[PDB]
Parts: sequence; C-alpha cells; structure tokens
Amino acid sequence: AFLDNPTIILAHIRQSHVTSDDTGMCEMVLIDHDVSNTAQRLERLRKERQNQIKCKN
Amino acid sequence: QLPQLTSLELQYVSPKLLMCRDLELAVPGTYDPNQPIIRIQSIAPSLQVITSKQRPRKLTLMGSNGHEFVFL
Amino acid sequence: NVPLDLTREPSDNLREILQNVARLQGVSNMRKLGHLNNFTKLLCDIGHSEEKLGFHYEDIIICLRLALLNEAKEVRAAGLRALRYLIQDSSILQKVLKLKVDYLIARCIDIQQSNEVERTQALRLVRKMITVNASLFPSSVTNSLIAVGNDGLQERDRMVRACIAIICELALQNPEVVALRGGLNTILKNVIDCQLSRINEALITTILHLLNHPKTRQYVRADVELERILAPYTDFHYRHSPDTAEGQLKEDREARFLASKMGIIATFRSWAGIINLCKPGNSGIQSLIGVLCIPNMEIRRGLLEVLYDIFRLPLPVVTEEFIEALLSVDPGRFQDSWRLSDGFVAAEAKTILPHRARSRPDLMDNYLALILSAFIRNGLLEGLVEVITNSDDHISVRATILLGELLHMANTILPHSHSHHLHCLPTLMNMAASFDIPKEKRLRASAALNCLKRFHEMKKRGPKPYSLHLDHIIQKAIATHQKRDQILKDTEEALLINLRDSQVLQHKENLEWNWNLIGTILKWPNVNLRNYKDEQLHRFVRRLLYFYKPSSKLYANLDLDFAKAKQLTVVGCQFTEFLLESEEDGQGYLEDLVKDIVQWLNASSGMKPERSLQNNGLLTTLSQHYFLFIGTLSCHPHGVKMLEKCSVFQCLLNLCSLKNQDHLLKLTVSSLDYSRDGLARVILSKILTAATDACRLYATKHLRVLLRANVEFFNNWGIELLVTQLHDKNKTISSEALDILDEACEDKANLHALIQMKPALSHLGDKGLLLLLRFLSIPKGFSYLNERGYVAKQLEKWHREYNSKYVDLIEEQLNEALTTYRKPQRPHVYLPIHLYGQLVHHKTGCHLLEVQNIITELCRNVRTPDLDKWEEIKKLKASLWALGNIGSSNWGLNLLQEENVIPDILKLAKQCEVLSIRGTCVYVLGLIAKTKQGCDILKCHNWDAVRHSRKHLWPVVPDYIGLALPVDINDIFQVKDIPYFQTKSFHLLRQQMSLTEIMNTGLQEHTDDNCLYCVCIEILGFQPSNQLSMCRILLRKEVLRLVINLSSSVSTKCHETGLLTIKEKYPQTFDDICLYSEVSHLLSHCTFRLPCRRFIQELFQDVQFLQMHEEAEAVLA
Ligand SMILES: Nc1ncnc2c1ncn2[C@@H]1O[C@H](COP(=O)(O)OP(=O)(O)OP(O)(O)=S)[C@@H](O)[C@H]1O
Ligand SMILES: [Zn+2]
Repeated sequence: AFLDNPTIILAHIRQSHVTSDDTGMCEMVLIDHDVSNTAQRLERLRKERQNQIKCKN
Repeated sequence: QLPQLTSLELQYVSPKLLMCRDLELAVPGTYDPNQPIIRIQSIAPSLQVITSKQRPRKLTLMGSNGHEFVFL
Repeated sequence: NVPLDLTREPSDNLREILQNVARLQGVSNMRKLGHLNNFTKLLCDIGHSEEKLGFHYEDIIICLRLALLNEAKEVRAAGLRALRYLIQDSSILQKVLKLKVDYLIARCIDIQQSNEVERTQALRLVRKMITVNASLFPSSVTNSLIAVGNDGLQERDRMVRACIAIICELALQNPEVVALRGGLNTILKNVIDCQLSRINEALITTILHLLNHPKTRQYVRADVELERILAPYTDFHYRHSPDTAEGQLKEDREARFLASKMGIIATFRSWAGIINLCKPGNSGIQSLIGVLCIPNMEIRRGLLEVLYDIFRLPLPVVTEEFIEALLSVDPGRFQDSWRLSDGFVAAEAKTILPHRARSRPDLMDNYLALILSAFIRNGLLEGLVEVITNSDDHISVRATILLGELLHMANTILPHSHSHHLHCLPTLMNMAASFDIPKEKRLRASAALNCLKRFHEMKKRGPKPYSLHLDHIIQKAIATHQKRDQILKDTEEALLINLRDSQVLQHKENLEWNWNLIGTILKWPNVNLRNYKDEQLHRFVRRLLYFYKPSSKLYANLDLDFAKAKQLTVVGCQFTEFLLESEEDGQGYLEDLVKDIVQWLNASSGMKPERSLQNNGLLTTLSQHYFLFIGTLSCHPHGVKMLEKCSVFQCLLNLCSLKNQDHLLKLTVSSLDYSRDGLARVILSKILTAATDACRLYATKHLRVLLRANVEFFNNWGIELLVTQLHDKNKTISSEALDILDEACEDKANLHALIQMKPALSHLGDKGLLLLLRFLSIPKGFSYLNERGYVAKQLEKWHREYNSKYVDLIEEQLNEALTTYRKPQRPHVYLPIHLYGQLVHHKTGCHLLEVQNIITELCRNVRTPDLDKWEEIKKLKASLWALGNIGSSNWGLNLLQEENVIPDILKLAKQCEVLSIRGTCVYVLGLIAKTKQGCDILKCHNWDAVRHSRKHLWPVVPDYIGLALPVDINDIFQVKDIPYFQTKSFHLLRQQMSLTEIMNTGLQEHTDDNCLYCVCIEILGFQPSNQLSMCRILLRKEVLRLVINLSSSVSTKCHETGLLTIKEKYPQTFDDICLYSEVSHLLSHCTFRLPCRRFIQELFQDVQFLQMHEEAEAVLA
C-alpha cells in the first residue's frame, strides 16, 4: 500500500478515530472546523488528626 | 512473569546445548584416574524448573554408558 | 445575558474583560460565562486587530487566562473556547506562549472532575495550536497528552483515543517534541491493547511513516521500537501491563494476540514495514520464523493465522483429518452471496469463471511475489516442514494446507530461478526416505507428501459450477464451441430389462423409483420414442409426464435442501429434451408439459385475480426450477419453434413489466439462451431498457456471465447492449456497464467492435475517459481520434495535470485493496489505462510521442530527484509510472534505451532513501518486463522476471504478466544506518533531619521567564510580588523535594501522605503562585504517572491567587 504523504495519513487518522469509536468523545473532539479524591483524603486525614493527637510521646 | 516459569525448552533458551550429540568432556563430578572415564553423550532437550525462591533447574545428562545423570 | 452589539468596541471589550477579572468578589459565575459568550460573539463579528479593538493582545491574554482558574467548569470551558477563537496567526500564538498559559491548559486537561465538555474544548484548542504552528508546541501539553494516553485505559478514562489521535497528528509535523518526551513509545504500546482494526492501523501508520523519510527516521531506535509489536508471539510469557486484574488472564492474552496479529498484518502492507522487518541483520522476521520451529502448541497455532492472513489465503476448518479441511478451502464452495435473493448467477460467475485479462500486470501478484520471496529467503518452508512433522494433528493439517497453497503460488507468480528448486522439498523428502529415524516421523512425512499431491490434484482440477443454471450455460457454450468446428444399440431387449428394473411401471408411488436407471433410459443414445414403438415406453413417459407437471402437484411441492433435489431436476431436463428428440412423435406430451408450465407461471405471476401472490411457494420449493426446463428447451433450434407454438415468449414479455416480483426476472434472465437471433434477445433488451431498477442492474451485471463463459458472437450484440446501457438514467447501472466494457475490451476483437460503433464516453467520469484512451492502442481508432484534435488536446492535459493524478488513482486502488482505508479474499488490482501506454503500441503514436520530447524531461526528473519535500516525491512517482508505462512494449524500449534510463530506475530501486518510491520502482520494473526484450534487458542487471502469460496454468519452460524481482531479494532491503538523535544540598540534608526539628528562595529553576507572574512585571508593568508571612522558604523547598521524589513512582504513598500533612498543617503554603509555576515547570519536564499528576494538579485547586487578579485589574483600567 501507499500511505506515505501526510495528507492521506491525516485523513485516515481522522476518519478512523471518528467512525470506529464506541464512545462519543472523538466526533466532538475531531471536529474538522479548526482542521476530587484528594479532597476526600484531606478531610479524612483532618478528622483522623483531630482525634489522633491526644497523648504525650 | 516469574511464577509462570515452570519449564524450559532448549530450542528457545540455548540452541547450542541440544545439538551436541557427542562430546569429549567427562560427566561432571565423576572422574577418577583409576577407572574408565564416562563421556557426555547427550543432553535432554527439556528442563523442569523447581518452584522456589531461587528456581533451581533440573538438568539431566546422558553418559556414554547408557546411564542418565540427573543434576541440579 | 445582556448583549447590545451596537456601541464602541473599545469601551465594550474593556468592560467585558474587566467584568471577566471581576476582583474575585461580588460577581457570579453565570454572568461571567454569559459575558465570555458575549466576548466570543464580539470577536466573531468584528475582526481581531490591535487598532479597532482598542487594546493590545497581551491584556486580553492575561484576563482570559484568569477564566481558567475559577471553580466553575462552565466558565472554564467558555474561557477555553474564547481562547481558541483568538489563535489565528503565529504571532498571537507566540504571545500566548510567552507568558505561561500552557501550564493552565495542561492543568485544565487532566482533572477528570466530572467534566467531559470542559476537557473537549482544551483538546480542540490544542488541535488549533498544532494547526496554526506545530513547530512551537509546548512540552507542557505534550507531557499532559502523553500522561493521559499512557495510563488512561486503567483509570477508565474516556478521552484516551481522542488524545492518542492528537499525539499522532502532532508526530507528523513535529516529531522531536514527541520522541523526546516518549510519545512514540505510548503509540507503540497502544497498538497492542486496541482490538479495533482501523484505529490499530492508523496508529501503526504514523510509526511506519517516521521510518520512511530519513529526517524522521533519525527519531526511531533500531531494533527495539518497531519490533515490540511481535513481542506477544516471540515472548511465551508476555506481560504487557505491570498492574492488571488477575481474574482476566486468558481473555487479556487473546486480546494481545489479536491486536499484535492486526499490527503484524498491518506492517506488511507498507513498504517501510517490509524493508524494516526484513533487514539482512538479526531482523524481526527471523525471530518470527524461529519461534515457529519450537513445539509450543499455543504460539504455533496462532502464528499460522498470521501466515494465512498475510498471504490473503482462506482459512480451513479446525479438524484433524486432511480430507475435511481440504474441502473447506475449495474455491467452488457455496457462499451466502450466491443465493437467489442476493446474487443469483452473476456473483457466482464472478467467483468460478476466470477474468478475461491475460496480459494485465495485476499488481497484487507483484506484492505477493515480493512477500513470498522475502519469506522464503528467511527459511519459511523448512519451518513449515518442521511444523508439519513435529506437532499435533490439528496444526499439521493447517500447516500442510498452508504449504500446499504456498507451493501452488510459487509455480504461478514467482520467476523460474526462484521456483525451480522449491518443489523438490529436500528436508521433507530426505525425512520420508530415511530408514534410520524412528518410523513415526517417516510415515507422517510420507502422509504429508501424499496430502500435498492430493492438494495439487485439487488445485489442477479447478472450480466447478455449484448451480444448475450456470452449469447449463457453461455446457451450452462448450457445446457450441465444439459444434462450430468438427455406444450400444440395445434394440428391444435390454431396454425392456432396464424399464422393468426401473420400478416405474410396477407401482405408482413416487420417491421409491430408481432414478439412476431412469436417467440411463432417458440419456441412452438411440432410444427416443421414435424408433421403438412399444406401449410400455409410452406408459413410462406418461407416468413421468404426470409426475413432472405442476398441476398434478407432485414435483412442484418438494422443498429445497431435499435429499435428492439436484438429481430430479437433471432428470427433468434430460426428459424434456428427450421428448424433443422425437420431433414428430413427441408433441402430445411436450405441448401438455409446456402448457401446464405457462399456466402455472401465469397463475403465480399475477395474471389472475384469485391471489396474484405465491412468492412463498416459488422461493422455497423445487417449483422454481421450471425455468431451467425452458432453459434446456431454449438451446435447440426445434426448441424455439415449440416454445413459440405456445404463448411462452409473450408471457415473459408481459412478465417484464410488473413491479412487485423481482425474483422471476432473475430466474428468466439467467435461464434463456441468447446464442442465436430471435425472440429471446428481445426479452433481454426489454429487461435491460424498461424494468425495475434492481432488475435492470442485475440484467446489466449478468453480461459477465455471457462474457467470461465465451459465448460466441458476443461482439455483435453484447457490445451493442453495453453501449445502450451506458445511456441509462441510473448512475450505478451506467458505472457497472462501463466496468463490464472495460473488462470486455481486453480482447482485440471486442475493441474493434467497440470502435466501429463510436460512442460518447467523454460525458462520464474518469472511467469513461480511461476507457476511451484504449482507442489509441490500435491504428484504426487512433487515426480516427487524431483528425478531430483529441490526441494533442490530451497530451498537454496529461503533461500538466493527469500525470500526477494517475499516481493518485493507482495508490487509491492499492489502498482500497490492501490497507482498509475506504476513501469517501484477494482482489484484482489491475493497472489503470495510461495514455503513454496506449500511444506506443502501434508505432505511429510512438513517433507522435517522440516528436513532443516528453521522455527527456522524464529521464531528467528521474536522474535529478530532490527527495526532500513531498511534492517532488509525488512528481518523481508520476515520472516513474510514466516511464514504466512507456516501456511496456517493443516500440517503447527503443526510445527508452536511447537515454539509458533503465539502470537509473534499477539503481533507484536499491539505493534510495525513501522506501515508498523504492517500492514504486519495484512496481515500475515489474511493468517494464511485459515483453521479452524487457526481461532480457533486466537479466543483465540481475533482475529476473516471469516469462509466461496468464493463458495456461502449467506452462512448459522454454503479452507477459508484469512481474520482476531481484535474483537476491536482500538487495532492495539495504538501508544505510542513521544514528539516533540522542547520541548527537537539601536532598542530602533531609535524609537525617526531620521536618519538626528543623522548624526550630527555595525555588531552584525560577527566573524572570518561565513564571506565571514574573513575566508580566517587565512587559506590562505588573507590581512586584509581596513579601509573604525563613518561616516559609524551607516549606517551599520541602514541598519541592517531595514533588521531586514523587516522580520515581517507587513509593508514592508516603510522599502523598506527606503532601497531605503539609496541606493540613499549613493551608497557606499552597497559595504562592511562584511555587505553582515552579511545580508546573517541573511537571512540564518529568515523567509523572496519571494519578500522581492529577493529585499534584488538584493540590493547587482551591487557591485564591488574589494579587495577580487585582493587579491585572489595575493594569487594565
Ligand atoms: N403419482 C403418480 N405418478 C404417476 N401416475 C399417477 C400418479 N398418481 C396417479 N397416477 C395416474 O397414472 C396415470 C398415468 O398412467 P398410464 O400412463 O395411463 O398407465 P396405466 O397403467 O394405464 O395407468 P392406469 O391407472 O392403469 S389407466 C396418471 O395420468 C394418473 O392417472
Ligand atoms: Zn515568579
């Protein structure tokens, strides 16, 4: 086969990612017009540190 | 992929060991100057890896007198 | 919110971006996002210019990058969208890139904070950034995209493929910034966990494209990058991901096998994969053959599917006996397209009857010969013999069939020196004849050789007609071809014995008769009811007549898939011709039979008011075979007379006009006989001119059945019918008739018939022009077109435009053949018609071409290539195809050897840098060898060719098919090596000192540039940063060394808990923007995992950054 010039390779990439993607995103992303877990960890560590420091070492 | 290792083929691991078919070396560990020597005739083409932390292989040579010499 | 759009643009945009800055208090997010929508509308209707907007670009960039920092996802998406509409030239992108907005864009990519609309605008913005200027793409967004696409499948991210597509689009225009941060490794490891074929090939095409041109070939390692894709096969215990679910371990292995198989069979369709995988060193093809010779029944059974799908061979069924899998690879086996509903006779005749071209090049054979020679050179046949002997039966049968197919392909598409010593098979015959080895190996070698002989007999048998209509068509064509150019008596005794044992006259019960004996009485020569006047024979034929009539409802009610269904139909055809064999005594039965047939067909067609609907009885029973009787009634000259004595032809003429039943026209158009002139051609012309569009298309497609079967006098009426079909209203029918004519003009007697009735092929597409260019190949027609000023009109047109469009045509055909591109089983990639190929044939247009002096600039273009841009490579491809089409006959080599350009192409075929034109030169040198003089020229330069045509299957070793190959296949696989582009205090203190005991600037690489805030204090007059509350400088270097140690991914938990304790104890150390800029610059230059990078970027989330906001509002107003 002859997929060597960048235009045919670009067109193949765009049509392959647009048509054969089950999830939506690509046909919104590849539009050719232009061609909190750490908060949970911090609040848990806060409530653990509140009860934790009560003794002398 | 280290617990999956339980057998070794000599065509895959070291292809020069299974193509010997005769040697002038003696079988290791058995040589005394007052006895006729036993030469290494053949090597078995499959090794079994023992399930351990160091995984010792089970080599089995075949001497010239028709007796199998199992090693580790 | 509140749009006016009729005011001063400077006042409007100043209050616009001032309300965007909003002083971090007393302004809601809804009015800010509505204001951003108003801003992008104002930038849409009024063009961007620094004079009519009233402000410089820089203030708009500073007040647009603040919208990315607000907590609402909607205002962030609106800010990204409004920033996308601003980037329109390189200067705006450079001004956006000088102050570090790319840190904020890379931040807004990787949060996954339940926002799938906010992350889309960021990817659209960076696609616009790649589009405007790809040589200035920052490393921040590059590292962000690589981190998302590298560890996104495990974290269930839904933007994985959308990021890998942007990475592949970036790697075509700026490969160094992708290869530096390790993006090519992400691409290469992303083809092994992608089951989708098109995405897998689109990912591997960029890697094979970097290996094509040398300037991009410097960015790929030698034997460790491309050869990763054959790592699931070469490594027996392959672990792709380090942390995966142990519950799925077999399905993951099959997924790896499928994706690696798709990648391997996708690299062998490109020249940069063929040359780079078959290098003369310790290549990646020898490791693929070497692991095939190892008795591991899981890799060995999976490599055979790859070898079957590389050579485009059909897979046999999984069995243990050779005679069952040999039947499944029969070329004449039944397929689902051959049913009456889909593709009744035409799709079957496409498969079983051969093509009419015997001298066309057929580039698929060139590619398969190159692949087969490259595989045989690395020792595939010895490995196949070793798989045949020392393996299980399930794999031995499949490897025996594969070896049979390869040995049949060798004596068909390979040159004689490559394939005169392959059929001996020394390693198998020396094993089958050695009585020193154990007897099991000897006997299985002898059994394998017997199965190879059986496969050769099956191959030399050929495909046979499965149907009974195509069988009668081929038999009638063979009969007339035999009849154009030029037994026992058993009087009364043995006939009576045979009709006694036939059991017809003993009892009237059907399905109990001896039908072999009935066939033998009906097909014996001299018994024909005209010389043997016996009453028992009349009883026999009357019982058979009453059985075969549809009104009696005996034969017309047996359903399809019956035990004996073809035999009853064959006996019926020979019975209704045996009735015609007595033309003076066989009227009373034959007339009754054909009257009952036309009565049934008028009742079922809809010529009655009872039901007019019996499609459920014709389509599933044997009552559809009553056309075949009319078929075997239509061949004989006395048959058409008897057929017209009843109202049969008029009945089909009225059948042609109806609209509801399309299957009956398929039945009558494939049964009748069109050998002689009469009323049978009128029905065919009426279906072709005025019928249903699907029936018209099928009648136009049923001319291959009359062309490929060599029906005589086809050039009289078939060419007339095709020219008449070219004027059809429907477009698919006209294009199909154009394709039938393009196939039929491969015979000179048909091209002379087409020229004598001059058509108008110019008002159609490029296919009509390419068909009309075939007129130049003979003097009668060239001299016709030369008077009206057409050849000189086409010469300059092909000189300026259509020489570089012919290469697009042949590349589009090859891509549609074997790369699954589909521009908006093995096919036949036949070469398109080139005007330079047609002018040279007859020595008059050869001289007309020579006086124009077009070969001189062509040889100058081949001798002086640029090989730097991509337009001059296209021009060199056009010149090479033009020279190869010029040198396709004996009058072309004469003017082609005056400049000596054939050694130039032969040197370009083995010393070039770009590999695509190195394959183009192979195709051109194959096209050169279509004559004996061409192969004799190529033999002096050590390039062999095939010396036989496509006329005979087994030609005796002493116009041709175009195929030429080097004597040593490793000559064109030489690539000159290119070196890789890479070869050209507190950290000691924190080990023994804790954080609490040291409690009783810290930025290492922080300068005026590369800071979020400090860049603006020089250009736009921002006030310098305030002094914050040695109490904070040590925490700065502590969080910096923690985020440094988080990069190694060795023990991430301790460092993230340390960062959490720092954030809990001092929530104000994450507020200085000169530290956030430093950790963003550190993220822009290291390899962080995706959860670690998300945690680092989310640590700085709930921050105020008040001072930059208020001083931006101060510098604006
Ligand atoms: N299933 C059948 N197959 C053949 N003939 C049948 C069948 N069923 C009924 N028949 C009758 O057999 C007739 C043909 O037989 P003839 O040629 O007259 O020989 P035949 O022995 O004189 O018949 P008959 O009944 O003795 S007068 C048919 O036309 C029907 O009348
Ligand atoms: Zn700074």
